[PDB]
Formats: sequence, C-alpha cells, structure tokens
Amino acid sequence: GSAMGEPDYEVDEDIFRKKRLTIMDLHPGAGKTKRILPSIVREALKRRLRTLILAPTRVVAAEMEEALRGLPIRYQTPAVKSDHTGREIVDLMCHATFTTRLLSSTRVPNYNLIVMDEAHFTDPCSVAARGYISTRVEMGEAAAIFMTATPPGSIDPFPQSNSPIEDIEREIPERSWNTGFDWITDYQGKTVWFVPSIKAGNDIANCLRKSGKRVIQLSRKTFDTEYPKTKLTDWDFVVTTDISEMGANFRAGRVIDPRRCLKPVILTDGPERVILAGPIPVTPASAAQRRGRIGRNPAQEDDQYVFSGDPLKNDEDHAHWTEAKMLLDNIYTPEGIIPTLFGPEREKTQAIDGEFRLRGEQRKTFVELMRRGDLPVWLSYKVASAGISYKDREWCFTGERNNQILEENMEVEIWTREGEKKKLRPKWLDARVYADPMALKDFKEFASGRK
RNA sequence: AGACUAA
Repeated sequence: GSAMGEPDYEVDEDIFRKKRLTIMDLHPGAGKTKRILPSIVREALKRRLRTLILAPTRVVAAEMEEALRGLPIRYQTPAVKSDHTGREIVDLMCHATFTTRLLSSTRVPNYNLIVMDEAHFTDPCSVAARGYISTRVEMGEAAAIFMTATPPGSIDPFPQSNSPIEDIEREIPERSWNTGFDWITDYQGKTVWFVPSIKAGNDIANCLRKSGKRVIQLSRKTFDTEYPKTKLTDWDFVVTTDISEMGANFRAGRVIDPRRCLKPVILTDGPERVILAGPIPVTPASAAQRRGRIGRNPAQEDDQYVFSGDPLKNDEDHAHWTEAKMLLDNIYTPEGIIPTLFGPEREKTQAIDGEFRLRGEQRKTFVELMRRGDLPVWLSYKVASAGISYKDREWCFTGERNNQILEENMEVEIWTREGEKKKLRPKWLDARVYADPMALKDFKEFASGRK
C-alpha cells in the first residue's frame, strides 16, 4: 500500500513474467507517472530486468524524469539530461526513437521488460513499436506493460477526473479575432489552448498578446526554452500543439479544445498520393487526453473544458495505419522474425502481409530518407522501393505535368548542387512536404541536394 | 499537419 502521493511498496509479480502483456487502463491523472511507473521501475531493478521505458513526447519524458529522479536511468532524449554511466539497465526514450533504433544499425538491447506509456498513441512509429513489443512478448522474450487512460475501444470523450470538470460547448476561433469572444480573455485563470498547427498557434498567440495576455507557445520547435516556463506562475495562456496532449501537468484552470486537426490521407483514385485532409474532428481519445490536462487537482474544483463539436472515432483513412506497416515490415527480431501489429490495431486497413518489406540497400535508403531527408514515411517508402539511392534527387523533377509544385501561384524552380535550374515536379506527391511554406522550404533544400 | 532526433 501507499499514501496518496508515494509509489506503492507492493508490485504484482505477474506483470514481470515473460509472455505477459499487461494493459493498465487508469483514468487521466490517477498517478500513472508519479506513482505507478516508479513502483514498476524500482521492482524491475530489484529483479535485474533489462528495462525499456517509452514516452510518446518530450513532455511525457520530462514528467517521467521528475517522478523517476534518483533512480539509475539512461535517458536517451534531448528532453532530459542526467549523469549516466553506461552500466544502467533501464533506458528511457520516446516511442519514435525506439522505432528508429529498430530500423537502423544501431543494435537494440534485449529488453526483458518494456513499459510503453500512452500506449494508444497513433503516430505510425508508435503503432509499429507496439507491433514489435507484442511480438517480443508472444515469443516469450519479454514482458510488457501498456499504460493508457484511453485504450483501443475508447469512445468516451469525458472520462473520470480527480476533480469535477465543467464541460462547455462554444464556438472556438481558429484564427485571430477582433470581437465576439470576450469569454476567452475575460476568464481570470490559466488556459491551455490546443492548436492543430504552429501557424494557427502563432496567430492565436499574437491575438492574445495584444490583449495584454502572457502567452507561452509550445510545440516541437519551442519545447526546450518554453516548457520549463510553464512550471512558473508567470503566464495566462499556453497555446500548444498536441505535444502537450498527454502527460502534461500544467497548473491550469481551463482547457480550450477546438477538437480538430489536419489528417494525412493516402488517395488511391488515380496515381497514389498523400493529401492533407480537413480540418476534421480529432478522435475521442485525443479529446479525452486534452480534457485530462485539467480536473487533476482535488482542491481546485471549478476547472473548465471548453470544446467545439463532436469527435470522430473512425480514422481508418488516416495515413498512419499504412505508414505503421511500412515501418513494421522492415523491423526484425534477433531471431529473424518480422513483427505483427498489436492485436486491436490489425485490419485498420486491408494490408497484405509483408507487402512493404524492402531488400538490402533499399531498407537503408528508406531509413536515410526519413531521418536525414526529413521526408514522411509514405514518400520515403515510395522513393526507396523504386530502387533510388538517398543522394539521387532525379525523382524530384521527373513527375507528370500535374505534379508541378506551385508556390504563390508560380511554378517552383530549383537550383541544384551542380547548378542546373529545374522545375520542382516530384514523381510522388505528398502534401506534407509542400503544403506549409516552411515544409516546402525544407523540401526545396532536399531537391537541391543540400540535405 | 502534428510528434521523434537514438545509437
């Protein structure tokens, strides 16, 4: 047993048995990170188990280190720095880092125990990782623990909280406003506002700042300097991407959740291509996770979750289900086996077994295009499977007429490393590399041969 | 679009 705040002295021994996959479904804020995780890790250490801990984001990683502080843990994330002497038997990294290590070489330790926090996270690398982990368990090589307040089959956007939550439906601005939304700025407490993009985040944040509001902007690019600022009292608004969807312990009184996002979609009508569809509603799980950022403190009972619209459960057309298979078809166990998807995540699309398996230099190229090229999984797969090498940028120029990239209604031209001038016209179209002007800038760099 | 940045 334990007191409210401390980890339990007693841990069930059956969670450590090879062949056991434990799904731990608790409600948001039930001490999964501050109590449960350190109990598990302390007991893993006493059992001398080679242990892997997985966080979906650097936000969760940061929160885990707070709870695990003092334990001999090798942190493999830029989010945490600590004194490591490479004799640690416990490793901690992000979901996607692990999948990257599995795909690279880089040989991965033979973990006896794997703890995946936020095991519902649908990023393709995270889906692929659960495939690998559930296969290790099934082979009898590991025990694993999947922890999530919103497991597969979650439908409830309004789950249990530690403190009452006032759920309010209101129209929420997706852009700057001049009037008509006084309730946003009249509110006297702290707000966490979820935005689908950094562009929208910048625009919303500037609007609030000119209303005399103190705003912290949180996303992948600003995490390092701005996340520690959220722990101060010094702010009115955190305007955040879903970097903060899970785990975050803001000291807020209100969440604003527009409940919408862009979705990458693979089109099969004509030449295969990726578009950014929407905005469309987020899933019930995302909505519940965002709402879970408040109602966490029993002494503070008037927290609000302000939202717009219903969530949308069906995400079967999302590119992540295909991209997860593209990754997993190229991951192996030391025994040679290609892992299968975690049970509940099978048949999300119709996915001929092994159809994404790449051979030799193609697999290496695939990995290179993702981690050096900064290209999406689908586009990386398409280029690599064509037998194109990483530094061969010819495919950026040889597409059909309709694949010509336009920026400000003008045909994009590229000046190559060798000094040729060529129209940017990729053989394969993935909206993720050209839609946002910043992504286009990066993709132009790649087409040039400067990446 | 968002997340990740190992070894």
